[PDB]
Amino acid sequence: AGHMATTKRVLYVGGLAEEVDDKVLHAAFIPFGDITDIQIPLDYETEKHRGFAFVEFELAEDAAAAIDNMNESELFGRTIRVNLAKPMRIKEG
RNA sequence: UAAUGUCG
Repeated sequence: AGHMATTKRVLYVGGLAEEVDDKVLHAAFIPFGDITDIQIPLDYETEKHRGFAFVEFELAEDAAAAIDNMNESELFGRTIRVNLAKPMRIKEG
C-alpha cells in the first residue's frame, strides 16, 4: 500500500544520556529486527551530543515492533522517547 | 518526545 508515515523504517529517539553511542542504540534496538543504519548527530556548533538520535531498520514491521517494545524505556538512567521521524527532506530517496 | 540524520 505505502509507507507508515512521511518516512520508512526510521525511528526518532530522545531523552538519551550524553554517554549514549551508536553501539548502545544498536544493542538496544537489535532484538526487534535487523537494523540497517543508526545516527547520533552532535550539535554541529560545539561537537557535543543533544540527547537524541535516529535508528533505521531493514524492515518496516521491525520498526513498528521497536516502537511497540522500546518506547518509554530507560537508557543510561534516563527515560527515552521513540516514534517515527517528523516530515523533512530525508537523506534517502 | 525533535534534526545541521557528523557528509556515508
